[PDB]
Amino acid sequence: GEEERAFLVAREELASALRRDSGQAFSLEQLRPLLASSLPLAARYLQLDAARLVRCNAHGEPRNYLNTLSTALNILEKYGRNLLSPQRPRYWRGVKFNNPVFRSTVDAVQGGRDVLRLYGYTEEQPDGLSFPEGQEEPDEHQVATVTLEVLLLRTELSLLLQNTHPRQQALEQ
Amino acid sequence: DVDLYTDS
Repeated sequence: GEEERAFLVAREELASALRRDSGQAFSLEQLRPLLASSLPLAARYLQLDAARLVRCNAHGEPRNYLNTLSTALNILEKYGRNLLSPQRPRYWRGVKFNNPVFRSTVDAVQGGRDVLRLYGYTEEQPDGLSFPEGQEEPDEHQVATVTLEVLLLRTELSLLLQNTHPRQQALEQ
Repeated sequence: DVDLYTDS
């Protein structure tokens, strides 16, 4: 009960900050409240389907697929911060499947494209995803919430790769 | 910066 409250206050504190300054770096001190929360993993990620993203990409050795996952998350985090930047890049409205970086990093993982739809790339074509032509601009609140969980999850996988997670034997599940 | 969008 009171654990959920502390979790959601820190959540909005970092998301708001990331909405002020899209390029704002966050330290492990600022993120420790979300990583160290007693809440289960399924309850600490509200937009991103973290349970699936980890399990559905455990192929080969952990040293391999955990780096493959961390990379996809790092790129996805950039997709999110780009939509929040005061000067959004041109072509921000659509991501085409044959883009080299997306193909070899994000598309290479199950659930990568689902994260783009969370950002607002909901309209699907045979060549990629794109925003609805009707929507003028990103939902700044939704983008910031998704980016934080991508940033957060990548951080959990980094701690495990360093073998220093608050509850490492937990996510071993 | 790195292009994450265009098919070309």
